[PDB]
Amino acid sequence: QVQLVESGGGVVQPGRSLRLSCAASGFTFSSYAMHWVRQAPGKGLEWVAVIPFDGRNKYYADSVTGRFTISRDNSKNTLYLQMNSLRAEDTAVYYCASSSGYLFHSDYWGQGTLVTVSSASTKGPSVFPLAPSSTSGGTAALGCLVKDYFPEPVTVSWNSGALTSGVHTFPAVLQSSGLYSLSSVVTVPSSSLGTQTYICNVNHKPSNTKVDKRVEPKSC
Amino acid sequence: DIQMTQSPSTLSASVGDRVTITCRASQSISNWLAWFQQKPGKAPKLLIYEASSLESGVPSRFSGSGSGTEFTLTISSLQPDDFATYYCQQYNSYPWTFGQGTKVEIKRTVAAPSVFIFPPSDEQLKSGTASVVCLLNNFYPREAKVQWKVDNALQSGNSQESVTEQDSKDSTYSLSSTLTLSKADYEKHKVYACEVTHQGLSSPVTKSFNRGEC
Repeated sequence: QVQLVESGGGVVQPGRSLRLSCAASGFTFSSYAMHWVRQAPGKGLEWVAVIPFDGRNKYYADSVTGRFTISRDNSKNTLYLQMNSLRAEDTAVYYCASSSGYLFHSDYWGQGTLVTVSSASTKGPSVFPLAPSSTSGGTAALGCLVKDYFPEPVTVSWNSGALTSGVHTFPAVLQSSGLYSLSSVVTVPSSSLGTQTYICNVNHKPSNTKVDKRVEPKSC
Repeated sequence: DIQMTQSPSTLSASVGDRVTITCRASQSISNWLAWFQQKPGKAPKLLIYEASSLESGVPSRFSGSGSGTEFTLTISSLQPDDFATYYCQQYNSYPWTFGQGTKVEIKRTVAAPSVFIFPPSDEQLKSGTASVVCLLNNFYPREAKVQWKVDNALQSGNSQESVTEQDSKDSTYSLSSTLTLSKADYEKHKVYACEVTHQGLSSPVTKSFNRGEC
C-alpha cells in the first residue's frame, strides 16, 4: 500500500548543508502535491514547505525562507529537501507528507528522519551502573546512566527484553558540552538481587556502540 | 505568516469530562482551520476540517466551531483513547502554520514519589567526573521539587531533570535528576543528598549517602 520513506538524515555542523530524500509507492505520486513537516524533540509540528505535482510553485515556512529548497523527480517517485546554512534550531525529525485530498491524512506520512545541527561530533555513550544499596524485603531501584553521547537516539532494554515491568527510561537531556545523557531504571524486589541477574542493553546506532552492563550492588 | 496560538498548552481531565481547546489566529483565516490528534510515535490524524466538519470515521463526540480569528475544538465526553496532543492548523494561506499543541493528560489521585539516590560509580570517577542521580518514582501530579545539597549547601546550576510521560498502567510520572561535579569537587565533600518536595508528602523527604560508604 501507501508508504513514504525518508532518508539522508544525520548530523551537521552549524552553517553547513544537508539534503533529504523521500521515496513514494502505492499512490500516483506524479499528480500529488507533496509537503515537508518537521518536529523538534517533544515540541510541536512545524510545516516546512510544499511543491505541486509540476513544480510550478514552491512555498516555504518563514523560518526557512532563503535557505531551504524543495524539489521533486516524478520519474523516480521521490521528493527532496535541500537545506543550507543550517542552524541549531533546525534540529528535528523531518517528515514527508501528502494527501489524497488537500489536507494531511495519517495514511500519507513518512516515518521520519532525524537531523541534528550542532558543533558537537558523533560520540558513543559511556554506560555507568546506578547500583542498588535492606535486602530481605522491600523494593530496590537500579539502573544505567548512559552518558555523553551524540546524536540521539539510544535504545535501552533490560535482560534482553525479558524485563519490561517497572522500567522507566527517561528522555535525554542536552548537556552544556553538546552531548546527551539519559538514565534507565527499574524497580525490583530487593530480595531478588541474591538470585537474579540484571543487565541493561544499550545501543547507539550512530556510533555502532553496543554495551551490555551488569548492574550489581557495590561491595560493602 | 499567520501565527496560531492554542490554549491551554496542557490539560488534565477525567474520563467523561467535557474538553474545550481554543485556537486564535493573528489574522482572519475564514473557515480554513483543521484540528489534528497526535499520539506519540503515531502519524497525526485529521479530526476536523474547515472549522466544523467532522472527518470520515471520527467519533461524533468531537466537534469544532468558529470563524475568523477564534476557533474551538470540543470533546463532549472525554474517552480513554483521547488522551493525546491536539494541534490546530490554518490552511487559509501559505505558509501553512500549526498551533503549538495542547496535551490532554489523565487526572488521578495524589501519589507520593518513592525516592532513591545513587552515588557515582567508580568507573566514572576514574574518568574525572561524578554524576549523582536522584530518582522519583511513580508520583502524581507532575509538579515536584528536587533540591541537591552537598554538606548541607544548596546547589544550583549543576543539575538537569527529565520526566517520563504518564504510565499506561497507573497514570503516574517518574522523574530523574542528575547532579554533575568534577571528580575534584566531588572528593572535597562528604554528604550528598536530594530533598524532594511534593504534594503527597506531608514534609520534604531527604535521601543521602556519605562519600566512601560511610
